[PDB]
Amino acid sequence: KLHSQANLMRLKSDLFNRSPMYPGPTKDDPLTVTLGFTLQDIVKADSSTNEVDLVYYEQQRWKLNSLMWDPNEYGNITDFRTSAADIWTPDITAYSSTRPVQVLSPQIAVVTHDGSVMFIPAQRLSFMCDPTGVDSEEGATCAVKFGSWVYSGFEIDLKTDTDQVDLSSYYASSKYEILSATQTRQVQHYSCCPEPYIDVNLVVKFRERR
Amino acid sequence: DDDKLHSQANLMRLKSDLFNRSPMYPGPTKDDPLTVTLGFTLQDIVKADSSTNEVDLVYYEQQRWKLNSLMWDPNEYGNITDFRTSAADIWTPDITAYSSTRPVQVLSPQIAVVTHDGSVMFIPAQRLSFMCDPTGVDSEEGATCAVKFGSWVYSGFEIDLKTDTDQVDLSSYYASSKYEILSATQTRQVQHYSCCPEPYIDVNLVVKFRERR
Amino acid sequence: LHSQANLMRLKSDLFNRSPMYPGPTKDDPLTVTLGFTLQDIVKADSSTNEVDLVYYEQQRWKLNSLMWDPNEYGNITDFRTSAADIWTPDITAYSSTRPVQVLSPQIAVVTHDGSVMFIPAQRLSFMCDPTGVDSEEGATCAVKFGSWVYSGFEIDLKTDTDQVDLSSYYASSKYEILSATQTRQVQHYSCCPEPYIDVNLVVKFRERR
Amino acid sequence: SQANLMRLKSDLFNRSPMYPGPTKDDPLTVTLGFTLQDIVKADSSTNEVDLVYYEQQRWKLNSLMWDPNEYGNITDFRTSAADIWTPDITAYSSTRPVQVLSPQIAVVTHDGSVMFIPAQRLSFMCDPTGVDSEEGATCAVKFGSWVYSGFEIDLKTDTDQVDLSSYYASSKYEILSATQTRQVQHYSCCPEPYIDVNLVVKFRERR
Amino acid sequence: DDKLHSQANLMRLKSDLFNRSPMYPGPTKDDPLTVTLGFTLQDIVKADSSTNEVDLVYYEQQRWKLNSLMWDPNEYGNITDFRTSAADIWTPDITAYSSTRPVQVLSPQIAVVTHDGSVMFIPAQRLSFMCDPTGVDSEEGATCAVKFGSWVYSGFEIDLKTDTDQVDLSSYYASSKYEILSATQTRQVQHYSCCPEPYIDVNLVVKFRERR
Ligand SMILES: C=CC1=C[C@@H]2[C@@H]3O[C@]4(C[C@H]5CCC[C@@]6(CC[C@@]7(O[C@@H](CC[C@@]7(C)O)C/C(C)=C/CCC7=NC[C@H](C)[C@@H](C)C[C@@]72CC1)O6)O5)C[C@@H](C)[C@@H](O)[C@H]3O4
Ligand SMILES: C=CC1=C[C@@H]2[C@@H]3O[C@]4(C[C@H]5CCC[C@@]6(CC[C@@]7(O[C@@H](CC[C@@]7(C)O)C/C(C)=C/CCC7=NC[C@H](C)[C@@H](C)C[C@@]72CC1)O6)O5)C[C@@H](C)[C@@H](O)[C@H]3O4
Ligand SMILES: C=CC1=C[C@@H]2[C@@H]3O[C@]4(C[C@H]5CCC[C@@]6(CC[C@@]7(O[C@@H](CC[C@@]7(C)O)C/C(C)=C/CCC7=NC[C@H](C)[C@@H](C)C[C@@]72CC1)O6)O5)C[C@@H](C)[C@@H](O)[C@H]3O4
Ligand SMILES: C=CC1=C[C@@H]2[C@@H]3O[C@]4(C[C@H]5CCC[C@@]6(CC[C@@]7(O[C@@H](CC[C@@]7(C)O)C/C(C)=C/CCC7=NC[C@H](C)[C@@H](C)C[C@@]72CC1)O6)O5)C[C@@H](C)[C@@H](O)[C@H]3O4
Ligand SMILES: C=CC1=C[C@@H]2[C@@H]3O[C@]4(C[C@H]5CCC[C@@]6(CC[C@@]7(O[C@@H](CC[C@@]7(C)O)C/C(C)=C/CCC7=NC[C@H](C)[C@@H](C)C[C@@]72CC1)O6)O5)C[C@@H](C)[C@@H](O)[C@H]3O4
Ligand SMILES: [Cl-]
Ligand SMILES: [Cl-]
Ligand SMILES: [Cl-]
Ligand SMILES: [Cl-]
Repeated sequence: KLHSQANLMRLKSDLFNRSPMYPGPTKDDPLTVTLGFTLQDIVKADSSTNEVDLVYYEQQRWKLNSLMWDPNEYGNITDFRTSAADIWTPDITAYSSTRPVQVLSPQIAVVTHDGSVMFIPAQRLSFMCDPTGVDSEEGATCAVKFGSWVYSGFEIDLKTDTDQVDLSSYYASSKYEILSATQTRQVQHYSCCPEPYIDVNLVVKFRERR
Repeated sequence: DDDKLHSQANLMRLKSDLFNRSPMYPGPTKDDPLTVTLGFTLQDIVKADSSTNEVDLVYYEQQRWKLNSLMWDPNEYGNITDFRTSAADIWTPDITAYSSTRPVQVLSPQIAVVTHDGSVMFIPAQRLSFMCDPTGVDSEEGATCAVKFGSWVYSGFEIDLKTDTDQVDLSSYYASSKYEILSATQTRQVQHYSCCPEPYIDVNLVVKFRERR
Repeated sequence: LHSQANLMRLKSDLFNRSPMYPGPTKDDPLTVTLGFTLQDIVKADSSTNEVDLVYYEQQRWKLNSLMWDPNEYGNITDFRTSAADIWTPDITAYSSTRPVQVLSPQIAVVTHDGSVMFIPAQRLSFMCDPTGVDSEEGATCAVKFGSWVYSGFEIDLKTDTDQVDLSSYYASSKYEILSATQTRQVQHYSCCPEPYIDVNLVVKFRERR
Repeated sequence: SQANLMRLKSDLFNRSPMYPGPTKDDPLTVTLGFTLQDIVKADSSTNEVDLVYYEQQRWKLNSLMWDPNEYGNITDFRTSAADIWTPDITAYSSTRPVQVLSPQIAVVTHDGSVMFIPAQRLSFMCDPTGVDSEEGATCAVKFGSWVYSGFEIDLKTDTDQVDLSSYYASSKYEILSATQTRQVQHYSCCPEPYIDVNLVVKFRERR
Repeated sequence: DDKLHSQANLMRLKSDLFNRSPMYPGPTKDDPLTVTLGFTLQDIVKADSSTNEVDLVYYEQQRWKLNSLMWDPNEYGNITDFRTSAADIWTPDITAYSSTRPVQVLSPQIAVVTHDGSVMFIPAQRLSFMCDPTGVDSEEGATCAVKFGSWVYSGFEIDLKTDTDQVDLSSYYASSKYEILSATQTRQVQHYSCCPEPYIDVNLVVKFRERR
């Protein structure tokens, strides 16, 4: 037990203190970031301001060579945990939020020996959404885009594993029931510039539960 | 006066020895799992909002664990058997409500108690908004709501989450609350995910309550 | 320039050259004296049974490690320090419903006898049923204050008086105060022989006419 | 010019010991004035009123003096308010923490004078009864040091007229008058005077 | 091999600019700084006629250039730009002059630095400011204005400019409660009777009404 602890501390020291740390992606060395949503609750829909409040888990995954190790050199440790503040994390942002996002989970990432990092902040988000039709069978439809704030598609290649939002943990007694929820990778161009810009469009269709 | 300076010097030396001169706990591993014992003392149901299905609780969340790296012999430190430390200066478990709707608001100073056997006691008072349908709260049968607590990033092979009792402590519940408590339980649950052989642990806090009359 | 240099030297001597107070122990208990000056009952919410008070919380304690001879420091008898740079007691409301909001600069007064005076102005929401507030008899509410992590053998919590100071109470508040008391209470827990101390603030109030 | 500015700041902040605050032997004059921008809200259910104002604070320190000839003719600079001593001037009857609206930056001039002007939103205790009438409502709030007497911080004003020249013309509330009056008080315990500036605002619903 | 090399060069560059060099201490009269400012208005969220406050969501584009942030890409593996936390560089103290609550930041506080020493910083923000929404429920709509400028620097220290006087409405939320009739951003030069120096602000004027 002392041995496994000593190995973990040595590993973390080797990656965080003895090695220079990831400065972020470049055009020459682009980073793939995979993004997916698990929608937990539509808490509130405000038709006086056209803001809707969601609670979701935002799953982020990327992989770095600088975070790789051989478990045989570190007492068979295959993974560890680190504060999200102590590693580089992608600047993925909602583009149409109306209040700062509120974080609901401890800011801790999972690092595996292949260099892959898994970071899953639970969040409450207020975003721009007209809930007209929410009190009808057809329901309301709203959308919000997520993407890097400062990196193009040539620097952060943003991807999804599926276009289906995970609804398996959606709160069964929410005020709003979900008719559908999709997450679609979109490529966008700006007329100034040849590089592509990537976002993931979260489209949610919902109505008042009855 | 002389003894008093001595006891102070010993406390400072102890804290220095544990926090500055020793490497500090990096968290649990599969080879070295940590038992964390969890219990709730429910103080008040402040608010039940049927327009959003959120309920607000005030409770004390008792957390206890034990580390070898925090052990000392009181005889080597002027018979000091315990001390206090800021929660920011030690490792603490990442226990989280799984269905909160707003960041938890902390109501107490973030200070932990460390004893010479290496056991740590940390008891944040908290206000929590969580997902809850209060339908039936204005009836005799009352409303029932539930919220799970557990580690965000550690399985049952890394943090073994336990309770001392399945009864929520109601002995400090606010007697003039808007809501009276019919029952409150805290149940350790073990769960498996089909991807993975390891067990995942949570503590399910189930509260049954109604408007006071 | 002489008086400034002496103040800086004094603060350097107490804060930088000396090891600082690690907190009280069973062998070296600390007396903390507590008193309230109630300024306003801002709000009483009968839909949630929360009441909001604005008060000044007077805290006083004394440390040997903060003593000095004024003759060795140009006749300086007192100074000011940020509350973050000294130890302060962890006195807490036991039945608050929101984090306390601080209204005053977090500065303490240190006198040459080693006594420290710290008086945060605060807004507090706490658990309170305001039923009867719209009547002659009024509503009664209570909230306890005490250390979060220290027993009576470590922090001996005291009051100078059991009367809450109402001499600054806001004369055009929505609520008038019928009475306000602050009572030291001693409590035992069945696990443990040590006493636990709190100060119970009891306020009786009604809607003004 | 940039090298000289950096050298000056280094000389004042890093190479010199910094101002520990005023003493009885070395009292500090702090001059205070208000520019009232808006009465945002008047809440008669809680008797709280919300103001937006600029709070002008000025003082002078020998330890912040320099000769511009020794620093490439630099006569002034800017510094974060966190990197210098600032006075603990406080509203005595606020009901919520003050919200700061401007960057916390002070202006330091070569004579050692410091100018610090935080824009603030303040909720304070105020009965707005009469606000819906011609006579209007009257409210008051005192400002002063929290921990220094008049023998340590000598609090002054330049004028007793609140500056209303930037008052928001389409506010919900119009200002009938606004004054800022230095008051001296004695407490029976103590011989030292205690100073505050009483901000009295008379206002009514527009128009 | 190249990938390790490009990473090493980025780290060396950042170390050279942030650790081995002193920070820009801010502008002076002898060395004034041009700051270019522009707005992209995303939403009028709320108009409160009981307090005369309006809430906007916008992106505030800020650009300036510093010699101390220049480098030759040939000396750093052809790196032409990088990203940095806004806390690690000097940023201009541009402020709304008639806000009623602290601005709420909606984007990560990261700036873009290019090898010519130019810095681009674009905080997304929610702002409450003083605004009478009377006429918002009519065809002519309501008109409100808010000035932006340096809090502590004159026109001889920060020369505040715009690239256009048209607010960018191309991302305005199509299902907002309020539709925008017009939105302009006008550089103004102000003289104060105390002082010969000019004071510069950018006046954001928005005309809007309830969507029908
Ligand atoms: C819903 C609309 C949005 C609009 C913004 C968008 O961004 C800008 C300028 C941007 C467009 C794309 C090309 C360019 C040119 C250089 C560069 O500068 C930005 C970062 C990346 C970089 C260095 O390549 C600089 C930067 C920090 C951008 C932050 C804002 C955005 N970031 C993500 C992504 C990069 C944009 C596409 C979309 C955008 C957020 C959503 O990108 O500039 C500015 C704002 C005001 C809007 O009008 C648009 O136009
Ligand atoms: C109410 C539903 C909840 C669902 C989440 C749950 O967690 C995930 C993936 C997770 C399931 C269990 C197996 C696995 C595989 C590796 C690992 O990764 C997470 C940390 C622990 C580790 C290393 O063993 C990585 C991590 C940071 C998990 C955060 C989320 C959760 N954490 C606590 C606990 C670990 C889960 C059971 C429950 C869960 C919070 C409540 O766990 O992955 C993701 C989210 C989106 C949900 O769909 C589920 O599925
Ligand atoms: C209105 C009811 C309240 C109940 C709490 C109370 O505290 C606990 C356990 C506590 C009772 C007294 C004996 C003991 C044993 C060791 C010790 O542990 C606490 C700190 C002091 C120490 C080391 O002596 C550990 C600690 C950090 C206590 C924080 C909580 C409280 N602190 C102040 C004071 C110390 C208690 C009396 C009262 C209490 C806040 C008010 O105290 O344990 C836990 C909570 C959940 C409640 O059920 C009770 O019981
Ligand atoms: C509207 C009523 C207010 C009442 C307070 C006032 O302050 C106290 C005690 C105070 C009265 C004046 C004399 C004395 C004696 C020593 C000293 O202690 C304070 C700081 C200055 C010092 C060292 O000279 C210690 C300190 C930190 C005081 C903070 C509170 C105030 N500060 C500013 C100014 C100093 C006071 C006049 C007014 C007061 C804020 C407004 O001042 O003590 C306590 C509180 C509870 C009230 O009842 C009164 O009485
Ligand atoms: C909508 C009205 C506003 C009014 C303010 C304005 O500023 C003051 C004094 C100011 C006017 C211009 C000349 C002068 C003289 C020296 C100097 O002092 C300020 C910083 C710049 C400096 C050193 O040149 C000192 C400082 C920190 C100013 C902060 C306030 C403002 N700053 C930006 C800009 C500098 C002003 C024009 C406008 C102003 C914010 C908007 O500027 O003083 C004070 C306040 C109370 C108002 O009455 C006016 O008058
Ligand atoms: Cl990293
Ligand atoms: Cl630890
Ligand atoms: Cl101390
Ligand atoms: Cl810089």
